[PDB]
Amino acid sequence: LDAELDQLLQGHYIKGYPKQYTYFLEDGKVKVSRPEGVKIIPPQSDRQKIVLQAHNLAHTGREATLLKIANLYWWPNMRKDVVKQLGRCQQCLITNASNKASGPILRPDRPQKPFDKFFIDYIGPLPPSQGYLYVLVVVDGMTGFTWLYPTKAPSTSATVKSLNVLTSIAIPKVIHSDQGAAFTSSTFAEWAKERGIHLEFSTPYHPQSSGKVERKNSDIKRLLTKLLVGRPTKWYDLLPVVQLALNNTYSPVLKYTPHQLLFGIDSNTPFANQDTLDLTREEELSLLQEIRTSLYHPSTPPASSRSWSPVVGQLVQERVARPASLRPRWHKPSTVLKVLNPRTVVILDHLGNNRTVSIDNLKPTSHQ
Amino acid sequence: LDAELDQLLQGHYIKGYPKQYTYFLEDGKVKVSRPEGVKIIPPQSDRQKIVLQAHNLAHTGREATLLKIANLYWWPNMRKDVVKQLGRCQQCLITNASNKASGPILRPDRPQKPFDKFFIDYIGPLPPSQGYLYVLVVVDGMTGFTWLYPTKAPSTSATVKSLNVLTSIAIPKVIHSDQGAAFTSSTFAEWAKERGIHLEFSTPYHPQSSGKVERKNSDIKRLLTKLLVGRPTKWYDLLPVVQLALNNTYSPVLKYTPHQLLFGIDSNTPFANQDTLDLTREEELSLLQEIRTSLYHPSTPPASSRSWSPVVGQLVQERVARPASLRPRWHKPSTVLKVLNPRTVVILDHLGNNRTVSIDNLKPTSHQ
Amino acid sequence: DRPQKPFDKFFIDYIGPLPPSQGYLYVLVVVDGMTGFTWLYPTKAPSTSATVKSLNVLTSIAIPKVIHSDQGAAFTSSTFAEWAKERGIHLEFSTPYHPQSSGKVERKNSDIKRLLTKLLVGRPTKWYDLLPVVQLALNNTYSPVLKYTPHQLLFGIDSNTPFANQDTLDLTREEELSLLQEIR
Amino acid sequence: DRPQKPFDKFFIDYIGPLPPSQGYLYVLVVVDGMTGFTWLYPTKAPSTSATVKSLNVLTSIAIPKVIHSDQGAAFTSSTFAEWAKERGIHLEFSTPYHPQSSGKVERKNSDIKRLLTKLLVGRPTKWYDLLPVVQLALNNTYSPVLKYTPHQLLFGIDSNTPFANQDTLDLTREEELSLLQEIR
DNA sequence: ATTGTCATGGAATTTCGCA
DNA sequence: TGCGAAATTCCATGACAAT
DNA sequence: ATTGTCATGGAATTTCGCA
DNA sequence: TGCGAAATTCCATGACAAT
Ligand SMILES: [Zn+2]
Ligand SMILES: [Zn+2]
Repeated sequence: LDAELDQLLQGHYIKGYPKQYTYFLEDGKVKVSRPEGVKIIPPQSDRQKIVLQAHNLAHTGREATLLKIANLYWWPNMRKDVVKQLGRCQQCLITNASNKASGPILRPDRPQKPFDKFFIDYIGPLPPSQGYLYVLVVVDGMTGFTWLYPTKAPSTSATVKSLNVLTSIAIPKVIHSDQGAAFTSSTFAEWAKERGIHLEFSTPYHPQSSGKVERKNSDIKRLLTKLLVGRPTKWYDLLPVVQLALNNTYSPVLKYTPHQLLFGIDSNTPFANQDTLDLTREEELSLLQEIRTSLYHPSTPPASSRSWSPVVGQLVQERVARPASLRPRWHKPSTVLKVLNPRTVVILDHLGNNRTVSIDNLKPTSHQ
Repeated sequence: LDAELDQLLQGHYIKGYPKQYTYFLEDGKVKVSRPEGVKIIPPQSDRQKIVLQAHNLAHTGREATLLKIANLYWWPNMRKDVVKQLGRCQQCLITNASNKASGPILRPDRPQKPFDKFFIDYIGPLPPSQGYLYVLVVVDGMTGFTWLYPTKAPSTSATVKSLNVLTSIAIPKVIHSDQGAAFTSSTFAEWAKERGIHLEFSTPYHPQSSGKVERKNSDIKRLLTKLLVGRPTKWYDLLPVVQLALNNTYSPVLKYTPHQLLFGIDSNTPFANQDTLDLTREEELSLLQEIRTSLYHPSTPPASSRSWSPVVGQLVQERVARPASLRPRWHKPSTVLKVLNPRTVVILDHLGNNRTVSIDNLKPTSHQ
Repeated sequence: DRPQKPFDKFFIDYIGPLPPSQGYLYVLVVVDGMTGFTWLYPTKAPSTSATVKSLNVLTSIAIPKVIHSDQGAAFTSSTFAEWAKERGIHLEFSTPYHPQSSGKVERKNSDIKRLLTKLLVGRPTKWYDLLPVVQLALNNTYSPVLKYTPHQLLFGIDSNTPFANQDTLDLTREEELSLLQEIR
Repeated sequence: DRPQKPFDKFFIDYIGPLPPSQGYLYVLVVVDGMTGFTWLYPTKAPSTSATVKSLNVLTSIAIPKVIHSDQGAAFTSSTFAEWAKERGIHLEFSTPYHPQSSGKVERKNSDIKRLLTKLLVGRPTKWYDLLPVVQLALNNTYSPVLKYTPHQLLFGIDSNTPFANQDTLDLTREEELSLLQEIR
């Protein structure tokens, strides 16, 4: 601060201060004549206050803050000081957007068998139809085969009623769902343990993780919309038709329908495939097992040019779920405990609870 | 139909029917033994009905429809027939999504002078503050300089009150706004003509077109959010501070603040730039005119690999604005009258009114 | 002739009336002929309407080429005929007083009646809730004649609920009595 | 010494009381010293509070290094002093009974009083709505001494509202009378 | 304690029918 | 042994969302 | 009758201070 | 006439939205 600036004025070299410039005194202030003009050199002990005053005018980032400061001052390594402050402005940290993209998505393996994994979900609310407002959608992971159940609420009770009917057919190893109230209830958990069914949940607020069923929801709504054109939206009576229509629709990339993948043979529906008429059922099942194992599986896409992948002990911020108007979109920083996979992490949230969390809902905290 | 199939059965060549296959009769049906198996060849006169039955099971697209049909039938150029039908399914046309992206955005020239063009807009509603719920935001196109006015409604009356205060300073050639009720009213139109001000409007539902002010809205909310952290959202008293803070903030790409661009000299605010202290005002204005003309202007980005640009007389569909649940997202097809620019067109909408419309709200109608 | 397949033929019949359970009195029984797979639907009556309502659910999942039944009024109605014809389902009837399905189906239907009777007695009114587990049991019961359970034949995989401890469909001396006492 | 600049010095004063117009009685006059640019704010009183309220608006757009005024009570209050000090604005006062701004400012203030008087008479109560156009006029009035209008000097461009037909600030024989009659 | 998906219709690529 | 056209495959585009 | 924008903080590139 | 470090520039990323 005062010491350094003293030595400077006589002309004795200080590391950081270029020797080729004239440092003089004026108005009780140490100054330097730099190419841009004459700047005041504040004592070291004054600099933080300065950086903070400039930054606080509009809570600006690195360059914008520096451009203010450089109007009056010069000192060695100014941006280092600016950045030190940005890294400590709580308001900036929790309000600013990230400018680093998530790492490239995973393409989880398709379940090996029908009934290995169900993805479930509610669509709605829809326009009321016979008192019904929601549709429970159940998608078998391996086959894509889907079951539809109309409900009056996306409740645990309605889920259990519907799934008892479905599991009359077969019992799945795993049911995957989002963190909706109807699936996170202890009652639903009991209903499952009672049956040997493992509940798996998506990370919170990340429907990509329920992509199988979410994507099927699109098709369901799309077909309903078409069938209801120029008629009142009376969808209740169409659910069975839609279910059957979609279960018997080809996926062009697979060259099979979900019905085919589930049974290895078409039922008495229009345009039924006849290519195994001369095989025995056993030969058919054999061919089916072969077809199931050789389906196209997509691969992880390229990372974008500026993505980030999470590291143990890294500082990261979780997105506020439903931020009020004029409130920060980010939680306070928190630490990466475990990296479950390159898209999924456990964090300790300064409370500190352990949360399992998608990186799509995180940003790396800026400025180390 | 019956004629062609007759000639075929004896063995006389028909264009379209490969000569190297055995065409026979069986069960009163013309058949052929193709590599995949034995297929029925329906008479020409039956084919449309067939394509339609298959397509209608689930209103499937080209391959999915074909895969159904090919289970039972073979005939020449099946996909041509499939596509002919898709192009005529009204329900598909207005329900399906597009898979062609808009052409690359325009980067309209920055207005040459302050007051050439204002962009205006309302933010809100916000949490009530002294009875106020909205902010009228006025952004000078050339400078970025912004004016903020708190209002109780995004009304014409409040706009006029605010803008009368603003235009005390200077009168703009043009005010650009979106198609909000407050700016499209005849009263506002009168208020403008009365003053020599040309009203310009964005295409409907396309806030990209008001990007200047929309983007400024982001900064306003972002700074308000920060200043209100851990306090009640009492924003009314902060508007003046925010206005001043943002008007005196550097844009890193320009190396100027909007205040500087408007006046060519800083007022008595923190960290005021002093580099023209020795110029006369006239020399300063001279330098200002130079700086204004040499600002960075962005250029049109590359088109994505599958974009479409509009052509006169092309069939296109406008996006339904606020589609009801289970209703189509697209209007019926319509024709491109004039191509105003590669991102903006006039269409005749089958009513037929003339609408000026952004291509971001159009898709090219599929299957010609 | 081409080998037999699932959905080639569904065999249907009513069981009941049973003691009321949550409002229901009958069970519509559907058995696929090739796999022996069984679906059960509770109804309030052996009516065409109850049959159509129930089969509408089943036929939302798979459609049989042929449905076979006895000459029950529900199955012989012109309404039920209209329904089948709409779905391209051929109806087929055993001659009156001469019911005839197939060995596998007969035996499957035997097991259903016995299994119900066994589980009913003691709680003759709680059967509505037991229908799912009854079906799982029937469908994961190994066929002595084929090498497989209906589940395996229908889906081409093992089940996550193998029923290894295949119990007695026979009644314990106790149940015999408490069932004899119920009918009093 | 360095050349004079906009925002170097604002000159402020009250005009009034005037006939009530939409509740207001006074006009706070702000004139930038270098450009002659003029801002006008309607107030209900020549109070510190009205001054602070009005100047808070102006200082949301630009902040003067110095404000100059007479020794009006509103401007000499310790509250107003606190306000200036908060914004790093130096206050500067003409000595009592000896008002002194500058030639340009004096003349600008002359024009303001005359222009108001002229437009007031005939509608002495409608002045609230005329303030915007009064300001545009004053600010797009060519300065004989400099080669430019305040608009040009402040913004470095021509205006979209040139006021070419610079009328008389002088009163027509009619207005003289109807103004003499108003004060009766 | 977990993880994107897949219909769609132009385009690009491959295969077919015929020499 | 290679051509033109048909068939198939490729794949960007967009939409399902949330607790 | 019209049309995207620009703060942000790592990275890439250039310039600086010194030989 | 070239080095290491600082300064500057580059630019992907995301968020403002609607009538
Ligand atoms: Zn900050
Ligand atoms: Zn269709």
